[PDB]
Amino acid sequence: GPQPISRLEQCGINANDVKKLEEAGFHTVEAVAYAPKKELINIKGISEAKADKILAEAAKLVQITTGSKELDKLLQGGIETGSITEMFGEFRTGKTQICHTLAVTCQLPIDRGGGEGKAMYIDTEGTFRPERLLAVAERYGLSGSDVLDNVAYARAFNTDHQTQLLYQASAMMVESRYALLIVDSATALYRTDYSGRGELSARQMHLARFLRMLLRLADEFGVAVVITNQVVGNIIAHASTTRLYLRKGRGETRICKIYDSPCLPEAEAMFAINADGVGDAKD
Amino acid sequence: RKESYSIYVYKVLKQVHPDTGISSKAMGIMNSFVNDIFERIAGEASRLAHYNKRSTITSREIQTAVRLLLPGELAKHAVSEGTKAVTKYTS
Amino acid sequence: RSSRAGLQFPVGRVHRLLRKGNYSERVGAGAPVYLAAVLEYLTAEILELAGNAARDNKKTRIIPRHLQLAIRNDEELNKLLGRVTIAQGGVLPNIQAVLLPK
DNA sequence: TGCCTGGTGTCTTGGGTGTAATCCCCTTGGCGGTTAAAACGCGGGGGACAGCGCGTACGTGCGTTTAAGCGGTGCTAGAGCTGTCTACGACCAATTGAGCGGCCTCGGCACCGGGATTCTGAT
DNA sequence: ATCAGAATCCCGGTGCCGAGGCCGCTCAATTGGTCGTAGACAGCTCTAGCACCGCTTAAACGCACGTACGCGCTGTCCCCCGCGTTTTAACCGCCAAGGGGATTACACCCAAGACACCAGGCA
Repeated sequence: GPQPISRLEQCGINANDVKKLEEAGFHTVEAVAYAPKKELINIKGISEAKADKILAEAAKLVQITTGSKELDKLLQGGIETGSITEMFGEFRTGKTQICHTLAVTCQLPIDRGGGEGKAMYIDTEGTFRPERLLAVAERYGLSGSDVLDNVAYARAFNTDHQTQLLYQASAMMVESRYALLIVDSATALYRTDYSGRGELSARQMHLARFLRMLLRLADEFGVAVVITNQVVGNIIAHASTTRLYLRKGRGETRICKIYDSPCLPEAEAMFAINADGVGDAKD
Repeated sequence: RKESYSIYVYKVLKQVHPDTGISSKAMGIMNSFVNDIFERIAGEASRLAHYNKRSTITSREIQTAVRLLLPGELAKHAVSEGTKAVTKYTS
Repeated sequence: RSSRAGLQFPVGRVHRLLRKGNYSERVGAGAPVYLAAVLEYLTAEILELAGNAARDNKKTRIIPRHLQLAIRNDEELNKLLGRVTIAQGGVLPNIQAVLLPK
């Protein structure tokens, strides 16, 4: 966690210099410490000697239910909060529907398979429907209005906007308790933006940074991170903890397969897409 | 192809000693010499430009590099020749 | 890229320094990774030995003296830094045998 | 006058990196002589090395003095940063002449030989 | 001082092969124009380098004295030099061959697309 910069004054930095460091926007001893001298020196009323004293003394101090029961059993009860679970599958498999369902189930009591936290829906595809959220909320008997109140929503127009929303997510997730972060068509902007072959490393780098920010937020807030992937990157293998393959069974009933878990078996479960919900298959 | 300073060394030789020749081995040593001093001066000039956050190597960097690398009278005469050459060239 | 390479030293920064140091017109993707890894390793070897010296001296903080002891007491580091001066390092204790009393 | 029921078929590049086939001449390999250099033996002399004496220069200690160090204060020169803009260097296409590879020849140098001079060591 | 002998230097002759020059060619430097940008200059800030005063005290300094070490001298013996004799292998020249350095010819991956084709008479 953080090591608030207050602790730096006990090292014998005078408090005025700490206030100037806070003015710069450095608020922890960790924050000042792993930065060079010039950042603290550039602050008004701070010399190089005080900065050397600061750096030297600073180094001294520094399960959400899927709502398909059969799928929950496949997952041993639902998504583990604090980790990334990847569901890769074809279009029309219900990925957007699953996102809408989870956006509400996260708000469920933990004893009901929720995280008792607010939800975060980052859309890149325009498919965000508050009315679908209302349907899922009424399914689980949650207030649809409260679902929208526990879902902060923003549509990312590009990869840069996609990463920029993470900055708002990190500061906003501190102020309110969240349990779910949704990124729908998470890989589409990496395909439309990064379309070249020479750009493979570029999309991989942007994705890597995006994933690292995701991991930091997951470890920071203990929330579930849900991203959706269409498989028509090898970087995701190390990053996803649980890989789910989704394929259509005709009508509204979908087949789920586990394609990676270091602990969980490779296995499959059948579920359906119902007006209210993403919910177990009911032949 | 494969470059050397041989013809220029020979022209200079003809300037200072009109009736004197030079062996193949000796010419090889002169070529080694010119390349060596080129590398020393160019390298120092490169560092001079870098230290001062300049992207251009100018005659001033060459001159300073010469002052750093050459001893005493060699340095003074070399500086004189470079300056003279640049002045003759400019007009 | 540092995380991708499993490193602590900054690959991006090393890449930038390679680009702006006028070493070559082009720089491969693996070059700054390799360089960063080497710099990190050597840093680790010197810090390992210097830490050892610091503890031998019952000190918890590494000072230049410990760096000098670490470097000069290690044949290969001593070789690598043969023409290098460590400020405030001092020298290894060493008295020629002929100078000692009989 | 008023009636149904029948399956089975193909064939299609693009971009940007690693491999063997090609090939030729020098690097590697051997033979043969011949001669200069290396190997070996030996005598001896001179140089390394150990021992000894001495005298003087340097280490040690002490009283004096000198200035380095530290701490505060003052100010101004100049390092450092920012803004602007223009000169200057990258870049690019057409031209061409300087520079390089190849060929040829003659003169500087090298090899040989023989006399002169130098130099060394024994007398 | 002298003198003989061994080594080197010098002087001249002959040869030979590499340096110097010439010529074809080709590609790299030059010229002319354009454009972005970098660095030259102005100006402002504010850091730190220089200057100073005063007090303290630890370091420098001058000197006395004793003695350990540098240095000169002497003897010894051993081991390196220098020279004669034998051996050997480096060196010169010539030939064979092959191997690797430089040049030309050859897969693996993701990409999805694309519809056609009517026939057959009885009681």
